Amino acid sequence: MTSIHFVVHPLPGTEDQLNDRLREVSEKLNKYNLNSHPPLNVLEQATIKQCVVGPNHAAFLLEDGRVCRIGFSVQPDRLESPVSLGEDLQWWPDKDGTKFICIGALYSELLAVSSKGELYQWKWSESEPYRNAQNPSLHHPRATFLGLTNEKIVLLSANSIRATVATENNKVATWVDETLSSVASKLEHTAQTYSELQGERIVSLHCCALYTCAQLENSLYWWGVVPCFQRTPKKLCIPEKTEILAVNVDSKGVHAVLKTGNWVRYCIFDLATGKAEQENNFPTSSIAFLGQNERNVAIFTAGQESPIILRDGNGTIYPMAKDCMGGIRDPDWLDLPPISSLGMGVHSLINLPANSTIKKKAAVIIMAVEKQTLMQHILRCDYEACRQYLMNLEQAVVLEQNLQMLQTFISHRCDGNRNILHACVSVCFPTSNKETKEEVVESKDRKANAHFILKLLCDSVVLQPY
Repeated sequence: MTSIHFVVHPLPGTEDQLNDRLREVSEKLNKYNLNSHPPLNVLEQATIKQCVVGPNHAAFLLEDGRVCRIGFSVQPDRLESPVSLGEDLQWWPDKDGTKFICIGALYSELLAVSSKGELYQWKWSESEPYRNAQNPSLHHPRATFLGLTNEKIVLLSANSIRATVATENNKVATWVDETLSSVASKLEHTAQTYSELQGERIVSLHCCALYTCAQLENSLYWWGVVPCFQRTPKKLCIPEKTEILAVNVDSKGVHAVLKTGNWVRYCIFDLATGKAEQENNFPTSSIAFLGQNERNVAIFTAGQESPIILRDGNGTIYPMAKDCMGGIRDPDWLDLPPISSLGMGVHSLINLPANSTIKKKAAVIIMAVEKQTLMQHILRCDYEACRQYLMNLEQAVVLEQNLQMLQTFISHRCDGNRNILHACVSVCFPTSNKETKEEVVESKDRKANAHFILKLLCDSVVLQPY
């Protein structure tokens, strides 16, 4: 099971401010252990594939094919939880019984792609998605113009202003928000398979207001207005025999994570030279960043002007900050379970009084945080809860039941690739010389309980083989 948490951050801001938002959040999971609000409790047992923010609504795609959306409000308590939701959640008016494969967003409307490859339009102000009474498979009024009424869509990327798709037939197509229709005549293009993209499949798409990049099986290509029209896809100067782990875009250019044999480096690419304008090594081990499943690597970003969230091969938020040379600071750990999926979006704050210290913009971030129940008891120093869990896991071993639950717990990680015993040890750390001079859980009991927990874990027949 997972839990959904909401985070808000003014823009522009800083990486360590953001890390402190995550830190602030990370406290609550181990101090309050509060019950989740009803409106989204239905999603705790659900599996979430993708999460997104439109200008006034969140929306979620489930692995079971269902989609839903919900309007949101920022709490004045941090216009100064920072977020409050309505109790009315809207499930997709699926009168066809057709499941969805991915979703995306534009300023006027939600976007969705069905498993049939059909394109759906649903304006945020509408109670139902668009349907053509004269064409039951046409769920987007401009799909005819794009040729997409006869082309199965298989990938989408869309952020406020621009939307780009790949068809199963490798044809690219691109459209823009309705308010841009007066300039769209020079920005949009129908379903076309560019010769520069022939020879590789589009593996993912990275859209923004000015341009889109396509990530292909062994190369990167991009087109649109430069960060002035790159009219046809342009190849980037990718080094040979290298594997590309993830990619994303902003007004600054392209950001991507490159492997090279056992090495990993973080890279900013410039579309003018087509080469990397900066590379940095990480201060940690590279293998630690690659984790247990490399495919988990990502680079979530808010959009334009954005904060960044790297993710490791286990699902950790990697706690980046620049150093004062412009390299990478050591990882200022955050003590978090892995994030199964994460939504981001940019929100206007013109709703504020004009005197405000918080700026006219913030990011809204939506986190499907995973529930590591026994890891939380260790971190909470709840000695009795840890003991009870071990007693139940002991019964589980004797009864030969929920054995996968035990293996899953043993395989749990939080950030920095710390297993349970690293978590115990970190908890046992001293915090002041006043404590040694003198020599929610109180600090005195915190150390005592942590040491008793460490001893208990070292003693338990549950853990002995591990």
